[PDB]
Amino acid sequence: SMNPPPPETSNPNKPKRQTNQLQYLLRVVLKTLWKHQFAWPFQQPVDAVKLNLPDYYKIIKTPMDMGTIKKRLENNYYWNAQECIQDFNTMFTNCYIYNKPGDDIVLMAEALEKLFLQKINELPTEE
Ligand SMILES: CCn1cnc2c1c(=O)[nH]c(=O)n2Cc1ccc(CNS(=O)(=O)c2ccc3c(c2)CCCC(=O)N3)cc1
Repeated sequence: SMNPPPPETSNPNKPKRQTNQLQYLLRVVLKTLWKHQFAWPFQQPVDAVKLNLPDYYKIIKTPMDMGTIKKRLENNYYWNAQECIQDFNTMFTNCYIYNKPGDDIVLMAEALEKLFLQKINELPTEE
């Protein structure tokens, strides 16, 4: 019935950083996924109410979406690339867990994940 509050994108008690890797994650990785024709279901938190996705937040207790990731990067929320990569992987995994294998939304996530891995293969060394 109700949706939970979306994930935080900034916190005044969590230290903030910019790194060249995090800049690549925003400017190259996130933007490359975001343009994809299959990105739109992943661009905002799941509205379980409007999507009619039964039990979404009964099953998924660590929701994540690319809009949240984008805003985290914009706000210097991540300390390191591993934290950001983990959020992408949580987003994909949530899709694989909630939906049935082979579902069209799963095909979309798999296409985005393949592309994500292409792009992170080229993550620069830290400056
Ligand atoms: C990712 C969060 N999220 C947002 N909407 C979500 C979810 C979720 O987890 N589960 C869901 O069923 N939902 C609803 C939902 C949202 C969207 C869709 C997919 N609609 S489509 O793009 O026109 C489409 C149609 C045919 C098709 C594909 C994609 C896959 C590739 C080509 C292919 O062979 N078949 C199907 C279900």
